[PDB]
Amino acid sequence: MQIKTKGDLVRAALRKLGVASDATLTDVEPQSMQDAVDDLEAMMAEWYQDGKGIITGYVFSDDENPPAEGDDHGLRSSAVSAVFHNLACRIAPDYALEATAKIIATAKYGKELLYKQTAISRAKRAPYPSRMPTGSGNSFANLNEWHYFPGE
Amino acid sequence: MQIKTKGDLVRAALRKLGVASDATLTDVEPQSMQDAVDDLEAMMAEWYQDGKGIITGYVFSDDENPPAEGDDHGLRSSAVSAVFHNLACRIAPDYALEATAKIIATAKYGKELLYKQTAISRAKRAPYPSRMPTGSGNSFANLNEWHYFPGE
Amino acid sequence: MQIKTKGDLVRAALRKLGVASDATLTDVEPQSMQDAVDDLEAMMAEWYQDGKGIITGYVFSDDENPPAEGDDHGLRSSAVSAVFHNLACRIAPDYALEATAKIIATAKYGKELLYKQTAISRAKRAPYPSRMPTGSGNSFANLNEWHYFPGE
Amino acid sequence: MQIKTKGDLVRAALRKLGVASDATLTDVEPQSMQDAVDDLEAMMAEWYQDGKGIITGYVFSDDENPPAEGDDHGLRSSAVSAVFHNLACRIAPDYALEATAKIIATAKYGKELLYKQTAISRAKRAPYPSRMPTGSGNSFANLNEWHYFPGE
Amino acid sequence: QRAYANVNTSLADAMAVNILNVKDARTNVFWADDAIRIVSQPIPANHELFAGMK
Repeated sequence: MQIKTKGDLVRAALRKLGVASDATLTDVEPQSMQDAVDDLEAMMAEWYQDGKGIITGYVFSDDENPPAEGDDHGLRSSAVSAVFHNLACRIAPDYALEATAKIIATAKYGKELLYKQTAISRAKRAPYPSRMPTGSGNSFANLNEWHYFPGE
Repeated sequence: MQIKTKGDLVRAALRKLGVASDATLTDVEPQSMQDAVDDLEAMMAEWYQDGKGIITGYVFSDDENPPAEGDDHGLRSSAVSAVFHNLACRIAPDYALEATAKIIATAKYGKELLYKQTAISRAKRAPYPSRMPTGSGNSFANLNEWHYFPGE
Repeated sequence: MQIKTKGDLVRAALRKLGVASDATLTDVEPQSMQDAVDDLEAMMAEWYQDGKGIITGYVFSDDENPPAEGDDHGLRSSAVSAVFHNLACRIAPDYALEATAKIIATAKYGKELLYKQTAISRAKRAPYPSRMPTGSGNSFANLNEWHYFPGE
Repeated sequence: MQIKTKGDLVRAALRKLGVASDATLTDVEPQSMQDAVDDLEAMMAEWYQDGKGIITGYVFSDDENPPAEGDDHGLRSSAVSAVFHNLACRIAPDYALEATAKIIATAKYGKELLYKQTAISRAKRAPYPSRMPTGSGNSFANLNEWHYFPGE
Repeated sequence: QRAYANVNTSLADAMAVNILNVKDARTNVFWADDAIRIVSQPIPANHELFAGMK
């Protein structure tokens, strides 16, 4: 992919917003780059609720490594579009702007598609209760003296 | 996280509102900074209803240590976005402003993600009533002559 | 908390409104402060219906002290936001203003949160009527001749 | 098809927008075309969720071979219209544009028509459950002692 | 709680502990008969191991 760093994500988001793109003949102010990177970090930590939220492979920049910009995001190829569309929506208010309808729709669609596979994985069924017999059809169990399901 | 103090939370809120940032040309007085920190403390203490509201880890500033800004907020990495979006919404009326729809929606979603884990933990089933028999199938209950559930 | 006085509540309400703050260069007027303190005393007296309304810990100043401003209000840390948001909404019409939707919504939420715990406390269940028996499985009660419930 | 490369797809999308074509007197500088190709790659990767999304035959460019533009997209004759209509819709926000209603309708129709055949293929019926008898009218299974379906 | 006491005094500051086994010696063991018990169960039949074992 050509979007391999947090700076690539931020530039894509600002181009989508129409703030800093060659089609606009503007360029990214470094302060805006820093602010957008901070917004991306906060948003990503909020999405990935310490493992109980959306899993994307995003690599949070530790404190020690001085420039957070320039590091690989670690996302898969299928998350980049959702990430930078939602980032554009998040950082539109700094400029008293408002992400347009197409950007908002793509943000929603991307977030849903991001969580799809995790939802499929987490749709697991609980085991039998501790008070359910195994039945006599389970001859091996009823011969090894396993008459009830364990549970938990 | 780049946001590690109450002052950083207030600065991010003001940046979201579009009032002041690092790229700006005019800045707010530290009296307004102090007022916004007081607002943040009030919002956090109204959320955390003495331990039975929203649990965040937020650490309150004592009067003995003078500067309220400069204390680390104690929040986790996933709560910063929610906290400063709600703070931006609350402090918007100071400047004859009104937070935009994106900031309002993000504040709602962030507060909700904040309370989700607490709601899961508090969704607990009550024990059996004090008049309900334990049943004859329970081996330890039969051996101990515990014929009814304790209750309470 | 830093808001530890009735005057502090008044200044916070005026800052929310936009009448006397630092974001607006204007300063507080002593007549406005006294009128807002009067409104606060009346509003809290109306809330605390002689012990049978919203319990907050407010300390109703007596006639002895000449300056009502400067006294501690006695509220808990979690009541400050509700109190001063409702105060701003109440004292808005003096200046022919109208509190913004955020202040109105925060006032509603704050009042509801103020009464939440008192409502939980007051949700009490009446004892058994004086015309039920205690049953015969109650052992003691029937052996010491409590054939019926005392009631009341 | 005359549209045989990723850049041909992008040129068709821009012509549909009206931003630039072979007849126009002003053209987009090649950084804009590179940004559009990156957008196309991100969109196609998001569609094709690592093999579980929309199957098109699209060939993702490799970073070693430098220019993505100039690589054949590998799409069939029937997917080009859908892909470049969706690309026009997706890269309209760069140029402060909103894709017109006909372009949006054609994009929806094309995406649905793209998924139609793969949906027909994926609509499959699961085998008989492991607890389903084979039947005594099958003769062969009864004689082979295969009275129950395997399952899974 | 004081009804359960088994020593006269508690452990106070510089109180020397004295080891009671100062050479190697094979033990002689006495007990009240109901002081040691043996608890025993069969291996549970639903175990991860013993899956296909009769």
